[PDB]
Amino acid sequence: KKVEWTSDTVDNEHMGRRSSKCC
Amino acid sequence: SLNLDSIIGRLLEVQGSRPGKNVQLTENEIRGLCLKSREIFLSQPILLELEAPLKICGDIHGQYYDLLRLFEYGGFPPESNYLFLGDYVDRGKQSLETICLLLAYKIKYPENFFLLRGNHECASINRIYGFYDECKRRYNIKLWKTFTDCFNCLPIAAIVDEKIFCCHGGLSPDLQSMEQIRRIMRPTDVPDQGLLCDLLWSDPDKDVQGWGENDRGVSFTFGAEVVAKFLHKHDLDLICRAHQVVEDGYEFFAKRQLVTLFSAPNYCGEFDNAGAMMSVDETLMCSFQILKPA
Ligand SMILES: [Zn+2]
Ligand SMILES: [Zn+2]
Repeated sequence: KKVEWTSDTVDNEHMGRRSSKCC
Repeated sequence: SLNLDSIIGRLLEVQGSRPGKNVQLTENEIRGLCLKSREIFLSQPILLELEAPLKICGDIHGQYYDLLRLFEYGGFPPESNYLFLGDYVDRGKQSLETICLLLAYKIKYPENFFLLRGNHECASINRIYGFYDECKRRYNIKLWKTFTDCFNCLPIAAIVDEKIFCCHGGLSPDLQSMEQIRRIMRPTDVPDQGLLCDLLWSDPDKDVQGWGENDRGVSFTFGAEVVAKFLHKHDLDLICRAHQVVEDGYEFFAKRQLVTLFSAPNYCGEFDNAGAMMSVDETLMCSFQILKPA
């Protein structure tokens, strides 16, 4: 098979979303 | 004999209640959960081979009421198959209720419910970040050590339909073949360096090319081309990981070749992040369900 994504799923790799590690 | 259904029923009684309401099982009930789930973990592979459809969840960190909400959206077992990526304890207010429900569902549905090891399922970490203190206050030290003996037998990674590689942290520079994972003997502690450590601790980083030093002080970071060579070498479509809090609950990396899942909204009473759960149908078509803070 192959992993595909539903039409409503947004790709947020380059949209400047915040991330963090420890608290 | 372990009255599983009574344990599960009392754990679910607080579903819809003043969030923070404790469920105080007996010491022998919790120990029974640990001893039975430990048996199941050792009877199943350390590298799980799962098959869709299922739902994948990231860190919970003791946010029991957020965990109960995930089940409301995705369906309480056995309505849906579940794969959790680790980090069930620490930080949150209710690690005990969280891990007890998950272990009870593991015992109840041992073929449709799966738990991976996170970096907090490790005595040297959860002694410090909250789980030990919760055990001391609500039970005793011996029960925490029983939990450790159970955590030391959790599986480390899963592959869904030979195409999705799942673990808590990420890739290792010492991971050449999946056999190195299958070779690890249980019970084991998490080493301070090496393959098992990296699988639970490493992070992807958009500003690193090969392997960089990790901000956490443990393990490594890895770049987008490490992901590509790994997926190509092992005939995979996607790496599914957790371990990192992400604003949207999910976050893609390296052109949707890797996704980070985090399932605890407003992590640490901070951040204002959301939680996400990834649904995979039998075609390996994938979607996200978002759990907003409450
Ligand atoms: Zn983690
Ligand atoms: Zn975590």
